[PDB]
Amino acid sequence: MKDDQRWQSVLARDPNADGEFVFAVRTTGIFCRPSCRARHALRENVSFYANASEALAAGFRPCKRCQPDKANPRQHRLDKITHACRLLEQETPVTLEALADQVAMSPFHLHRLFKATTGMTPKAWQQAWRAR
DNA sequence: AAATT
DNA sequence: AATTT
DNA sequence: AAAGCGCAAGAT
DNA sequence: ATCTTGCGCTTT
Ligand SMILES: [Zn+2]
Repeated sequence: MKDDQRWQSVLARDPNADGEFVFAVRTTGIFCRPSCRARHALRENVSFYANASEALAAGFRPCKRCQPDKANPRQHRLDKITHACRLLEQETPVTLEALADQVAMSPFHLHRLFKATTGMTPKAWQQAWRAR
């Protein structure tokens, strides 16, 4: 596709576009993912690169808000829950804090993601395991 | 606070 | 220096 | 004592 | 502007 279509993805801050490409702003020398929450730049200052690597190669450093140099969190986050599920499969109660420490996530994110991935809270999951 | 104007 | 997210 | 929950407050 | 954390209160 052309860059104008890519541009519309950016103005739309469309997450579906993340990974597909990365845009760079010559006035800042920073590159971001299409869904970056940062105010947008003027079209004339933007350019696109198929991926971070190429961006770096071109002298642009990653944005500190969208971390466009790291791959899609998707899997990473999924790996987090799975591990938490296993740590909860024991009679002795595990607090969200001890759990968060273990999977290395702010208790807020862990709790939100867990209920999002499993469908219940870490607490319930441990109770369910005990149950059956 | 960090990006962009 | 001021705006914008 | 810890989980949950809505909202103020802090951070990016 | 948008998202995360801290708080006080009720429920587990
Ligand atoms: Zn960014």
